[PDB]
Amino acid sequence: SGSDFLWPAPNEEQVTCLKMYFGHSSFKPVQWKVIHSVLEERRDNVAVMATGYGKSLCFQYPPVYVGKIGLVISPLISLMEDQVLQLKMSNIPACFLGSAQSENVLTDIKLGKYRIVYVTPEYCSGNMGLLQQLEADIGITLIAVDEAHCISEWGHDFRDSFRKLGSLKTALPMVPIVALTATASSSIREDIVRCLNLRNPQITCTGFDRPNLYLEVRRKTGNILQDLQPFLVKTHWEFEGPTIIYCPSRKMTQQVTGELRKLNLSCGTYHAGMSFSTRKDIHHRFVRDEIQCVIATIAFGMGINKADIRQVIHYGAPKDMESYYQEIGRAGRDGLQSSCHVLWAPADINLNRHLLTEIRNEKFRLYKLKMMAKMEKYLHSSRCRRQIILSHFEDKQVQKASLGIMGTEKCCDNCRSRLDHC
Ligand SMILES: *CCS(=O)(=O)Nc1ccc2[nH]c(=O)n(CCC(=O)N[C@H]3CCN(C(=O)Cc4ccc(C)cc4F)C[C@H]3C(=O)N[C@H](CC3CCCCC3)C(=O)NC)c2c1
Ligand SMILES: [Zn+2]
Repeated sequence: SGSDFLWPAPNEEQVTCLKMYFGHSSFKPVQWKVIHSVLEERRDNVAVMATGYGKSLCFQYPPVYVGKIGLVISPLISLMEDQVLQLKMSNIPACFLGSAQSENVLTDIKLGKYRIVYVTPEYCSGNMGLLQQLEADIGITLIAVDEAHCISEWGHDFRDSFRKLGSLKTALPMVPIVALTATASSSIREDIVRCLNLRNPQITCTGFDRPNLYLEVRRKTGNILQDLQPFLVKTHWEFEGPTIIYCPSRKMTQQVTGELRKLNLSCGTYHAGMSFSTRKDIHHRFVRDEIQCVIATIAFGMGINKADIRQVIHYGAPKDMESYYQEIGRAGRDGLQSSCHVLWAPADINLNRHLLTEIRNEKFRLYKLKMMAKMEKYLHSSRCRRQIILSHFEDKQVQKASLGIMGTEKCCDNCRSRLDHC
């Protein structure tokens, strides 16, 4: 909560604002990433949130914190009016601006008395000069475009009223745009970036429970082949399916690869010491199944994009929950059943607090120590693995919306253990 597991850390005024105006004790990680990128980098965002829950804070918090104006563009009239009501209940001045609004409300908006102004895309397109005046006189913290996938002619819910939003960025090039959508289509996402003319946006995709990922944590034996043989099938050996093994160091990547090659397994390594071309080559041979297993040290699994990854193994404790989340999310993109196993020991590199002693920035040292503790608590836990992840990353509505995976044999090792004999 507060500033605990977030870097850069929210400052005390930011936490106070969150408590006082939104009634929350913590930012979720994606919410902080959006908010911070807006406040400090003035950066465009595309935020895909699978359920739609949790997006409001991303565009409401920044203008409230800095005391300026946020514009929210949406076609969902009744929901916008609802949100205006809720804001005013929290002492946040907000209004829904349209043609029928009085010149006194318009003057109040020009005077900066409203933190959050909701408009339809049609009104917005008809009143660009007003928006520019608000930017010149007060400063627009961000423009939020909800239902942003509606700008795409390739999607099923295109609205003509969204086309003209392409001019926001040319009329207001310094104002960040936060485009929000629930649609998990990569091409719709690219279309949003293109049609809104966003500039190097931060792109985030969150809000999933990933029902086809089975989660398990096992202790290491200390013998690499003894540890990995359960993931192999014999008669010669091979992996059960395409596999990524994440290792915390290049030395361990080389050790693991050497051991697996003793069994003539088709492997490739993948780390930052390689040329961009060499890593592309390994990625391509993995995609076409010339290699069955990639052993990698690259953070987040960046660049390992393959539809049918059936197994992810973390060989050693992961670095922290954010890297773990990104790295196992690489699995099972085709929707078929996959498994994500961590093999760990308390002596693992990513749990060695002595490696943090020399950090000079006190706030960063605390962040790294908190992230180690949180990772270790996950690995040692008896609780549902998926519930731990969703509680850390998602707000409570997302967790409650999850249906049909948690508590079943397909969810995780701890859920399985609570169904079997205990
Ligand atoms: C959502 C985009 S999409 O168009 O639907 N396509 C998609 C689907 C699946 C993917 N797997 C991937 O590796 N990638 C590429 C990178 C991502 O977009 N990663 C996303 C989605 C996958 N993911 C998870 O499933 C994590 C996960 C694991 C276990 C459970 C129980 C739930 C769960 F969600 C990871 C996720 C991701 O890494 N998100 C990044 C942003 C967050 C990082 C952590 C801190 C908060 C922000 C991100 O968007 N990075 C670019 C896809 C693509
Ligand atoms: Zn579970």
